[PDB]
Amino acid sequence: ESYAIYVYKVLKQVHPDTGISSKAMSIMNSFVNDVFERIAGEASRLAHYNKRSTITSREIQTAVRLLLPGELAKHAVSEGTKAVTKYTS
Amino acid sequence: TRKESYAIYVYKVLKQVHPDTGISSKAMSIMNSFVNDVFERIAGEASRLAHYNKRSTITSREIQTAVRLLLPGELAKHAVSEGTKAVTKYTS
Amino acid sequence: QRLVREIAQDFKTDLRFQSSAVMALQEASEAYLVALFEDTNLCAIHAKRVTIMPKDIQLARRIRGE
Amino acid sequence: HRYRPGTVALREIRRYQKSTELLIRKLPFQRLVREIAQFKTDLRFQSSAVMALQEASEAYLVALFEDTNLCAIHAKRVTIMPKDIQLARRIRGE
Amino acid sequence: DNIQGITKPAIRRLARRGGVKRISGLIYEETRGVLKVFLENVIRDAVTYTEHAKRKTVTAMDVVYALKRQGRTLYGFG
Amino acid sequence: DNIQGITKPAIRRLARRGGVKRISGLIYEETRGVLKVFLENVIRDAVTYTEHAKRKTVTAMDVVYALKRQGRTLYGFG
Amino acid sequence: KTRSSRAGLQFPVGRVHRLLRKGNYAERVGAGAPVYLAAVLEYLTAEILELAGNAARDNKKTRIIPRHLQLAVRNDEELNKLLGRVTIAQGGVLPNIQSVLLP
Amino acid sequence: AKTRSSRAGLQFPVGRVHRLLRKGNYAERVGAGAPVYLAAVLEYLTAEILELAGNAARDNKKTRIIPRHLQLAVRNDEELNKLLGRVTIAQGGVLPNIQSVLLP
DNA sequence: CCTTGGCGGTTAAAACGCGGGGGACAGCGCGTACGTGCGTTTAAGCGGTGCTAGAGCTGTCTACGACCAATTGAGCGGCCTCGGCACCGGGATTCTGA
DNA sequence: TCAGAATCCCGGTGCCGAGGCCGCTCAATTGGTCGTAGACAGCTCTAGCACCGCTTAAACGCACGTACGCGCTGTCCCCCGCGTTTTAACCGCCAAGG
Repeated sequence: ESYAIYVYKVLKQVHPDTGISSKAMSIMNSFVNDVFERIAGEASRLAHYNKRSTITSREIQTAVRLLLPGELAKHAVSEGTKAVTKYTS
Repeated sequence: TRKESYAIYVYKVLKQVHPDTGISSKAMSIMNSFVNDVFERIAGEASRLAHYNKRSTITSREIQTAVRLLLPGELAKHAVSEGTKAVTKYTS
Repeated sequence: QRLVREIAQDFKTDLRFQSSAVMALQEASEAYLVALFEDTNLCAIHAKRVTIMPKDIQLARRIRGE
Repeated sequence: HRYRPGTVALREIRRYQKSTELLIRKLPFQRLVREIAQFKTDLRFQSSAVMALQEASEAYLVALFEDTNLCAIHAKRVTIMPKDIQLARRIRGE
Repeated sequence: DNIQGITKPAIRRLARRGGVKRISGLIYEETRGVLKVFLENVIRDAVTYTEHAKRKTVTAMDVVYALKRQGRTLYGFG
Repeated sequence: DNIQGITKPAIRRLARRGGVKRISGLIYEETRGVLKVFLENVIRDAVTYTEHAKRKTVTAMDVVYALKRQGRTLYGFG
Repeated sequence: KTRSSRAGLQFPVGRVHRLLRKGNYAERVGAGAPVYLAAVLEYLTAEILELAGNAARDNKKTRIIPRHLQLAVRNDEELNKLLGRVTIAQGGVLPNIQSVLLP
Repeated sequence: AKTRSSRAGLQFPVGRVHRLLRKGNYAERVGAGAPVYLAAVLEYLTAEILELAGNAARDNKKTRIIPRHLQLAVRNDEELNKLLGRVTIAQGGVLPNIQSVLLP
């Protein structure tokens, strides 16, 4: 299993009448996996310096702020905050 | 509160290869950092290897593979030889 | 392909390869050489030369850290 | 009496490659850090933090000047120039 | 000698892609050695991974892991 | 304006340790900017770690981790 | 109902939850981490695909190709910084000629 | 009763390494030989570097080992330089090196 | 605990001027290395046909590690102890420059 | 040659940091129970490797010219070495309270 159908679902929302090749789909799969690994590893590092058992949204946010550039990280944090707010409200 | 270190062990190692030689505190700190860094590197590589083959257990085989990947040249050969000698002596 | 097989014979006799396993090697090698030349051209231009020289290649590798 | 231009330069090169002390003055370096750390207002620092920052900075600058000298020599020049630093930081990947 | 299979016009082609106008006569012999070293390192690491995995076939994922170890991530062959 | 506190003799001494014989009169404004960028990056990372740790005081281990993040790996401070 | 529907996202929260619990990162995970990470991944994916689609429309095409991904990534200030050490297969390079070589 | 270190013939502690592996989120299980092997490797590296440090001290006519001596010992050996090519040592200085074109 | 802050004295240090040698720079004539061009040769890819090494997917079961109680001695620390080494001094030897 | 500025050498002073000895937490060892991980036994089949005829994509030897890499010259832009002046890096004693 992979993220292909979800990538399609994302693509059809920002460009309705377009397609994408399988090689590009594989590249996007690798990109998603790589970013997932980076963020998860950074959060796992952060959770060890403070000797805590649990990785929390705060930990993920700290990893994001450390890993992404300036203008990108602000929007990433905003989107994550909005989602985690809508998850409970 | 008490904290772990490697100083006594490093000193014991030093007293075997140079019977008359002192080591400063700054040097001992550098050695502690070196040991910790190599430990982290080898352990991380081993944990990475353990996941590609879907194994729950990190064994001496994985550790050896990590050391072989991580050390260059004849240093890796000597490291493998020493580790194998010690593991062989441990079982008997 | 022949070159890769020959240089792999030095590490383990009687191996076998995957086509994608060779394709990835080719991609990486071409990218590496293109980057090396991209830096070497800057070296040569800094030397106020058009022609590109092995001393430029060596300087590029030295500064890059290879 | 005068030593010829470059002679004392080599003397300084030798003596400063022999020594191991720090070259930058601590109070100015400290004021610089505590100025550019204003990110989060009203901070506090351990001394060892600044002591480590100075070490890392001087190591980085020495490692940069080594490649600057290499570029200057490759250009068949003695004098280093800012274009050499720019080339070094371009090839280095910055 | 399969290192001679990497042809002079092939290296010229790579330089053209890199943006080089005029090529000296020793660049080819330098590039052959550079490529040989790079490939030797990567192949060594890949074969190490394979021998650890007890395989006889060398997978593409082994090449990808070796390139990641060198620090050159490759997208597409996952 | 404390970046002017990194004096011309200081930069000259650093170049002497680097092995430079003759120094142009324009190296210093470039060196100051490079040092400023490097310090800004490292201090930004350190302050981030501190703010995550819920501390007023910036520790040395924070600086060490910030350098490890960028690939410097300073020894001697724990 | 799916957690993604509650959060209003498109990437699956549950698979991310499983991968966090499976990849040996820590002893515990808080409920918000996978939702946050999925939102981040969805945003990055959408950004990449938006720029790829623009690059694809710029060449009169209807299918995104690795060359288009390469152009989209390398023609952006921050994505290049994020993916500086990544080689894209069948991607190529950016067309540029130094000004001291043109007649 | 005898320690595992004594049973293995090493100087580094097996047990502390065992605990650090089992309390470091590396895997679910840790094999009984892994820490012995790793301690042997670490002891070998420690001895390898200290031999050169002591040689540098004897060369510089000193009884104590200092970070300058460690710097020389590391940078004068090729394999150690390759292994630690991204490590900065505090109070370690640099190597004497003057280019042949700068001096008459 | 130890960081930020304060007053005060010492003197190492940075900044300012100047002489003039070092080398950075524009310009020129010259030699031949590398190019544009072009015939002849090598062998790179196609596709077709075929075999099978070795990757892959079902089942055992016991060797191996996690976990638990009880025992006790190894490692971190506190406190004197003392000598390796810097610091300072008088003097002979090296080396540079005109 | 030979002044004269740097540097190495032998020697005394005395201190502060590398170390031994003594206390005592805690954590390392051993005996023992239990679940299951994964080494092993077994059956299935598909990309890789091999051989062959074929089209033709491509490398390479050779001809020959001008672009450009290079040594050399004149000269003036600027940087080093030294001296003079101003000052804040550094060390010390002391305090509030984060």
